[PDB]
Amino acid sequence: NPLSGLTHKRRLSALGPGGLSRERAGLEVRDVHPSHYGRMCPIETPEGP
Amino acid sequence: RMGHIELAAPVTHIWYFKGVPSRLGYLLDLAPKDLEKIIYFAAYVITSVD
Amino acid sequence: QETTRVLTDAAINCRSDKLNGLKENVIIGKLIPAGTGINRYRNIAVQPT
Amino acid sequence: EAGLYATQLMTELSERGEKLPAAQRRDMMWICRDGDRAKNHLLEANLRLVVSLAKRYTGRGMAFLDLIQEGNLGLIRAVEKFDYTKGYKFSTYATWWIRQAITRAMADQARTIRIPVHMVEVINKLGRIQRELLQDLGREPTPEELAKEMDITPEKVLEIQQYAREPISLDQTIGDEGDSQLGDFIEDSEAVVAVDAVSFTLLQDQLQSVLDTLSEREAGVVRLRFGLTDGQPRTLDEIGQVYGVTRERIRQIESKTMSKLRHPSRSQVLRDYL
Amino acid sequence: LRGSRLGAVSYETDRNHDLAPRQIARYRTDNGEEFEVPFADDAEIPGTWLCRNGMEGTLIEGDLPEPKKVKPPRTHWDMLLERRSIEELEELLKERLELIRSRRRG
DNA sequence: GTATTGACTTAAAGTCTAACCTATAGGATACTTACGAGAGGGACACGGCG
DNA sequence: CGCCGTGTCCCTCTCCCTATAGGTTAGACTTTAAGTCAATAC
Repeated sequence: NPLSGLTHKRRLSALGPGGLSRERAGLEVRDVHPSHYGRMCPIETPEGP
Repeated sequence: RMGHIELAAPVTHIWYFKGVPSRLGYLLDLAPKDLEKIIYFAAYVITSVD
Repeated sequence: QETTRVLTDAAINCRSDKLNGLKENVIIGKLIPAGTGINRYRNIAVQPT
Repeated sequence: EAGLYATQLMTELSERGEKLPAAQRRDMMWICRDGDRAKNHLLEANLRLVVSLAKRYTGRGMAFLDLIQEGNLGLIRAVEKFDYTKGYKFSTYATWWIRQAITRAMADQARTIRIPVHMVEVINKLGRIQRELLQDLGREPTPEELAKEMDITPEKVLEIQQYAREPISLDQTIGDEGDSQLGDFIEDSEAVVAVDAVSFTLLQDQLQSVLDTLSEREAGVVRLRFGLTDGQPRTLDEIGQVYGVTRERIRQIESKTMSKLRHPSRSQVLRDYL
Repeated sequence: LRGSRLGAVSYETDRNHDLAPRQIARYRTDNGEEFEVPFADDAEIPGTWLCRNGMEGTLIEGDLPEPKKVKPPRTHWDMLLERRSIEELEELLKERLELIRSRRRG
């Protein structure tokens, strides 16, 4: 849908070349630091791994 | 059906040299830090002294 | 688990498997020694009364 | 050179030859061993030269130490054919052999499917030409223009482009990432499809039945002609030899038996197989 | 993503009830190894055979045709010979001989 | 309709010759060192007691 | 002077071009197995 086209862009991904992978990913990076307020939505994240 | 390669020089198996604890090391009472110097052509050994 | 070390020290010991658990009987594809696989039930002679 | 002459001369004098004087014998033994000593010394001296020439051919095709060793082999060949009477530094002559040996071993020992050296050379020349045209002309070289510059036919260029293709591994990406080995997504056309076997056996039994419902010995002549029991067809000479008859009668029998099997009762239980 | 082994499977049915008769030959290497090869009956027997070991073996039957193997392709001596002369090399051998003489006894 | 022989023509093949691949060699001024945790086990250092 | 525990750290497992010589194949010629017809007798 057009919304998925809009939301695939404007997406922040912490994994990739130069970033941590999912096996290297700890639990403390996956939380919501109180500095996310207004800079990154704490609701919308993929539900899988 | 399998094949085989006749090596022109003897070679050592890796599982019995590198995997800790080294089995060549325990069989021959040699340190792996020194066994590596032997089998990779970095240091001599004496096979017989009279 | 730890396939390399188990394999190499078993090769040194020349340890002969006897094929009597529920896993080594699954690996080689023959009938497992549990449930309907044991000789008490696998060798039933059935004739009309 | 003196040591090599000396070993030649002992070999000549060993056969049918001389009870040599002790001092002369001992000292050209010394000369013969010293020739090998001096040789060995020269190779040790110029191994670093071999490394220096092989350092620039890395990054493609082969490993580094393999190239080192082929350079070393070329160095043995160069010290085998070195002449000093021409008064030249050894490196000038030796570089020739080193580069030749390295490029040869690169050519015929760097592909899983071995392409012979002439086709490697034409592939390398085509690649260089298309590379320089990409860099200079900018516009991507079209195959026929590559043939024009290449002074060969476009179909030869297409065959060269086909031959250059190198094999991927079966243990790479599933489609994009290496989650599953690619060899777990390739079908097997050379495999029993398990309906062909049972269908083929049923065809066998039905064809045997329809052949049995035919006439006696003439259905069997058809069976021999198409080789349903022997595995080889054999010709009218052999059918006549085993039966004691001629060949025109065999062909008439073939046509007569063949006419009936086109009629539907025999064909209806056989048509669906084709 | 289809694939093939560059081979073909024939859906033929085993016919062990009759096969073409097969003869058996015994080949021998130089180091006392014996090998049995079931060769075809209506076929020629090559006395020199590449056996299961990998080296060339000959038939235990006595034929010995001796295929006249090739001389060594080129030696260091051949390569020096073509670029110099015999008397030049003899002069160099004399030079080294008198050199080690003058070294030893003075 | 079913049993033949005698010509009568026809498509499919062993062998000689030519070109197009293929294994192989060779090619001199002088150049000489690349570019997360979590647990268990083994080896090396350092200090304590008889 | 002579050997033994504790500690720390490293490592491993889990989730160019030329010249020669020789082998290969493709292509055509003559032979042979093969398909065909015509007359005939029972």
